[PDB]
Amino acid sequence: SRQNPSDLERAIAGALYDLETNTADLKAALRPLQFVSAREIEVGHGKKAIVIFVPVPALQGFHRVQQRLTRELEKKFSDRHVLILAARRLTAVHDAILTDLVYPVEIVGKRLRTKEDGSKVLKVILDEKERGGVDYRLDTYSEVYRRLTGRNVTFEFPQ
Amino acid sequence: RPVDLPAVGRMRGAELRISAKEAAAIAREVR
Amino acid sequence: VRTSVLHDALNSINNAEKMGKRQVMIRPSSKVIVKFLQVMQRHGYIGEFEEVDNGKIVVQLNGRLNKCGVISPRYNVRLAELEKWVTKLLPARQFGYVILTTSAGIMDHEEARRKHVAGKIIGFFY
Amino acid sequence: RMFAKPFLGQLGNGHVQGVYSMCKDKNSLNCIASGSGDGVVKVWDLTTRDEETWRVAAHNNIVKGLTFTNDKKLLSCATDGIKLWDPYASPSNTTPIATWQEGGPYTSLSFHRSANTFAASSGQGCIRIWDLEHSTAGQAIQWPSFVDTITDVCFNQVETSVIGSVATDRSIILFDLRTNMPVIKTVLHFACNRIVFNPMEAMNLAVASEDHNIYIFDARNFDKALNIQKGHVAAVMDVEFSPTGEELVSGSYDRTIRLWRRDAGHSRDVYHTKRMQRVFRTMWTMDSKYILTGSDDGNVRLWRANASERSGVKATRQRQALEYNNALLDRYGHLPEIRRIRRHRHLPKVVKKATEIKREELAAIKRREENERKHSNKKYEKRKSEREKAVLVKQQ
Amino acid sequence: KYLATGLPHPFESQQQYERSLRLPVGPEWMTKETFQDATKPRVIIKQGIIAPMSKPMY
Amino acid sequence: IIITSCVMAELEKLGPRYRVALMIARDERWQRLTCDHKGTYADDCIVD
Amino acid sequence: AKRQQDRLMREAAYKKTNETLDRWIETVKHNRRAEHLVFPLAQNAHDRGL
RNA sequence: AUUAGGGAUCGGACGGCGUUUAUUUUUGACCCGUUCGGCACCUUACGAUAAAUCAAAA
Ligand SMILES: [Zn+2]
Repeated sequence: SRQNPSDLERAIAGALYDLETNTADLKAALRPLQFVSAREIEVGHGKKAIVIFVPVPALQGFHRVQQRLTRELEKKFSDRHVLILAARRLTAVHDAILTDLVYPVEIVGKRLRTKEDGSKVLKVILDEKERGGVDYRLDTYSEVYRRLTGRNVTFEFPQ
Repeated sequence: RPVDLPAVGRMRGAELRISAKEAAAIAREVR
Repeated sequence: VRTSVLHDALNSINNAEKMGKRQVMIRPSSKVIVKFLQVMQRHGYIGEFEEVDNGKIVVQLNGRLNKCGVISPRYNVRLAELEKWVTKLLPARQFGYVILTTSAGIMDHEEARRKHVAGKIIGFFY
Repeated sequence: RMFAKPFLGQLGNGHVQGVYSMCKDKNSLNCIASGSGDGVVKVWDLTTRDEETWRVAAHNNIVKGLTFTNDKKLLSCATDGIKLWDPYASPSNTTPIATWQEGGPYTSLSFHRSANTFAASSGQGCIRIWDLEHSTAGQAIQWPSFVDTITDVCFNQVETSVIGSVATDRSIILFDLRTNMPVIKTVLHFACNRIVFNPMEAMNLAVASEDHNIYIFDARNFDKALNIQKGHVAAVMDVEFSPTGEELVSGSYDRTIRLWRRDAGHSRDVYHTKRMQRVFRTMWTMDSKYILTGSDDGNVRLWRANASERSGVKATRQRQALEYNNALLDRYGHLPEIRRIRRHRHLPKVVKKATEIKREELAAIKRREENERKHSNKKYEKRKSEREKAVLVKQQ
Repeated sequence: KYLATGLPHPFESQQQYERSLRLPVGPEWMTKETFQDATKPRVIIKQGIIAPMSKPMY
Repeated sequence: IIITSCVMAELEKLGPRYRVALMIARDERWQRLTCDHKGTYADDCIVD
Repeated sequence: AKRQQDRLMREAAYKKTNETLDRWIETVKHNRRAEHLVFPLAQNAHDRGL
């Protein structure tokens, strides 16, 4: 593809190979995929979160099959938050990063709050149908967006 | 007469019409 | 149909400043309206506003502004012309502001004096 | 209703434009400061009113916040930041001797009862707190994931180390200072404009909200509101508790000022003046006999409470007479005749027709809800009481 | 009209209420001491500054 | 220049739509002479 | 998780606050149920024990 | 850019504590709530202005 491996690039590659073999009985987007990309930077304090970059047909491939896959990869891989993201190289690309980063939920709104001075902030508010399994991951979504892009956006469910 | 209206032209709602002669009349007063 | 969406927004703010509301829902949005609002918030004549999307803007207004207006012919102006234009457009030189699209962006007449940039009068408020 | 002549006076020239913030000397008895829309503060004595005592062009934009310290100095907030001046010095210094800008746009100020500490509600969704003479940047405490601009902030005097506050998320929030953290966040149906506490009942507190309504809560339990004081037309701009804590000033966005008992559920008094233009800051003085209304007409008007009960020492039978009439009312207030000529108060046309429309529309809404309940499956449920119904949600 | 049409809100029985008032309050029908006691306001405010309470009393 | 308290009051008696003129009046740098009567009636204040 | 952690921390803080308010509930109860309230309070008279 | 909504008006479309069709499901008639769309009343003007014209000559 485009890289020479790293210590956890080989780890995530051998992970998806031991998802090739000795498991399910579910096999859709795993075999036509090779090493694509992976990245690891601190989130919060004391905790980490892995992100894995994937090509654009494999995006909707993983959108067909991503339920319980992130779950098992989180459980047997380092007990940490797994995020799946495209590899790209401006604002439409940033909205693409947003809607790729939030996989089970469709966002509802982007909210640009100006203040009493020229300071501004963004708030993206998500769907109401799924709330329970995200609030422990919302901060991780926010910090990985802040590290990959650099813009300060906060993620919330409206009330 | 309302005191808030400027006198350079006429106002419809939030729209101020200024004819070319009035802006040229300002172009006379600046010189 | 009025193609000046910023004029429709200024009319909305004028009617809300007359009837005394505390917010509005300006349905068609534009970046120039955003910039006018930022100058408005610099001079504190509006409380706080948020751009929301389908978009529109919620504009919480305090009740300090009196009247909004747009110069439709979008008139080009130089420095001495800026001073004389602002003295014939606002009721007092120590009240209200006019808006310019200069080469340095969109700002009021005091900022255009600080940068010494001339430009094009578009709108005003008090 | 003959002797109801409640207006008293107009504090000096007033500011230039509208008056947006003001604050008292919570220690002495006569010292008032208010900051304008044009970035200037004035400090007034109550005994000599026709002229200002002290004046300084503080900021550029409107003077959002203002308060007195304990010792002699005072502090003003705006978009420039916050600064500390001294009004009572043998020289009139114009230069403020302290300043702060970091922490984003501050909204509001509040100063501690006993100590030299004070808190500031910023725009950054965060309150930062200084301890004077040995702190510089202060502690920035906030809800963990919070952005929205916190508007009001108030030191609770009776139980110290406790400060409640409120943001534009239509939520209010409670904090602690011994363990420096937020405590509770509760979200309402509508946006609140200001929070104060009940200075004689520590667990009780007060929010003024753009639902035209005032809500009293117990801090220990936000399950239902303790008191719904509803009388208004437009948004309520500010509330303050009487120092006796049984009475309440409510200045609202319409040109009215409504004077309240603590348990009422309706007005005791309404004040209106065709001069007065918008209300923004209403504070009792330290006496619970006079309230002060800070206008956007640029006036600081001085009104009396006890709408007829003139000040002055009283001869024995004079006060026996007036107490006699008072308790005489507290028996016979509910007869129709005397009730109508105690409730009869003339209102200006605007607020009159507006409250006609409001009562009509709320009757329509209730009829909607009743028909829907009767012709829906909600009929087999309890009528949820309104002091319950006011809260949207509570969380921690 | 000198009747009272609706029950007063603290009350629960007409007989409670009609027997609750029951007593003239002025100086013509009771002693001056009972007058003082019967017209005393619930709250009394002197001159001064009501600084909010420092120590919880009871 | 001098403005009477009656004049100031009459301006404020004119509604919010006169706010600019009100502020113009209330610009500080001019003397303010009071009145002591009941009227707040500009013309009589002036003539007296 | 940081969320539940700060939740329980602020919950304990809330408990302590409610304890500190329970130290005032008795006085509040008294004054709201009492016959006659005096103002300003005897405790906050500036010349107390002289 | 709305007045400011209510009381009614019908044209859909949506729902339902329910009566009658219904021998029980449709479905239709009565009632309620939501929604757009409009023939029109009144209220207050948001003002006006050339007045006899107005929810428009705002
Ligand atoms: Zn006079």
